[PDB]
Amino acid sequence: AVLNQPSSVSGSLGQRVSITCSGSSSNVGNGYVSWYQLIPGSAPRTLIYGDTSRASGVPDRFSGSRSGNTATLTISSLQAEDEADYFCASAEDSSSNAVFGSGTTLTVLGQPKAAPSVTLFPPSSEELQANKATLVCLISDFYPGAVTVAWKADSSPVKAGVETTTPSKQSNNKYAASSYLSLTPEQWKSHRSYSCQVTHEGSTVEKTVAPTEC
Amino acid sequence: VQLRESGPSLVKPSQTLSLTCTTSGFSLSDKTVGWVRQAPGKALEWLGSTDTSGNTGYNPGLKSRLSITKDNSKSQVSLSVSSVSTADSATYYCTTVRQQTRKSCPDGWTLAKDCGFYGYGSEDCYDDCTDILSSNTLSPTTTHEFNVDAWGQGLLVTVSSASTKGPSVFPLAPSSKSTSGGTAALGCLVKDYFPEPVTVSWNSGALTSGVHTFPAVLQSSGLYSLSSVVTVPSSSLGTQTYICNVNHKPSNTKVDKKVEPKSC
Repeated sequence: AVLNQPSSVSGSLGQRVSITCSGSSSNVGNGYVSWYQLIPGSAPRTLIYGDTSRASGVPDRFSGSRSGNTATLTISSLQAEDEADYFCASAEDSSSNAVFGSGTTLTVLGQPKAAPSVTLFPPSSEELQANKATLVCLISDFYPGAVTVAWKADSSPVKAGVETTTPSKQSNNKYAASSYLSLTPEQWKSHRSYSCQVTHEGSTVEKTVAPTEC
Repeated sequence: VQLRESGPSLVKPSQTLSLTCTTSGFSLSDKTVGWVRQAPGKALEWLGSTDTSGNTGYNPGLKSRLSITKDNSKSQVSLSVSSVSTADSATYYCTTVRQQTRKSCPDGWTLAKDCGFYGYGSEDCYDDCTDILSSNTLSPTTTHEFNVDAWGQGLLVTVSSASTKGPSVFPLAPSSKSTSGGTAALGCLVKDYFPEPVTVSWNSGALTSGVHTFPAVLQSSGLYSLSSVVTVPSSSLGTQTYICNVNHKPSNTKVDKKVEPKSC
């Protein structure tokens, strides 16, 4: 069906990393596996085509191999720009029938720890004059990518109205995330203050915003 | 060499999705073209291709529903999927592919083409090309070669009975209490819009440093929302205008929003 790759693979900067792509004789056994790199927000990138041959523009730290019905992608010295998803592909029974692998998410460990900078935005005039209120808690420049966000209304738990994104990198390889509280303009003016509480690495940063003023 | 997908971003169930890839930088009469798609969080899937000889091949599991054509003059490949469902929601990539059916012979033997024989028996392996009529013959070994050469940026297509909806852009103004001395975070809230995607730039691209456009959240309402923030010098909050240029192709909408600083 699909080529069996490992779900995820980890590797620290500089170390060597290997991704396995196991199949059968009719596909991987055909001896012409290809490897592609997918960085979010970028067009997929072809890495290896001729089982071992590098495409144009590919650095030499990438390398391909095959042993029977199991290919292998090997990065010699892992970089930070190498954090991404990696897919193998092979033809089966015909050149117009291609099969891809389950995919593997490569994680580049070893980044410096960083603490989040948090900002909380109250509903705007525009959003209010349209009968809606949304508090926007933005969380940026932190590592590792695992935060806990809590919403409090007058220091009491908000059990509803919260949609939170999973953290994702930014241009500087640090993580960023966002949480939203969606309220009616009556729930906004109801309470004295609201609080977004971001717990990252034993610390909790609480930003507070009040309807009274700013 | 570049590949640009075009078509609808939303398609109702049971209908037919149709895309067109416009090619440049090369001559469509010299390359094969295909279509790859990836459902969110799922693996790549192969659709089909059409080669220099106008011959089209398809994913065996999806052949009955697929239709790929081409016009070498207009430099344009076309895809069509029939009776789509929510499973057909995916990012559709246009690609230049390298398809080769390859015949190879054991060591010591040689193919008819390399012997220089041609004719009706132009597909066998020969012991010695020195004598075609008395040489021993083997059937060749067949290997199928497949590569995606170049990738197009992709086009996200959603399959839903719900209707298109543009975004509301609300400013995330930087208050004198949400500054961080020297730098201040201001942004734009892109609220309630369907389907994906939204892209955000700042000052018409001229502002790039410090920007981060977050992923989109899927509210219980069935609409998507996201925010785009940029951190800027706090001394410039009155002397440099900051405009976020939102873009939502699924509804041919494009918004520009002044983010003005709060009086407080």
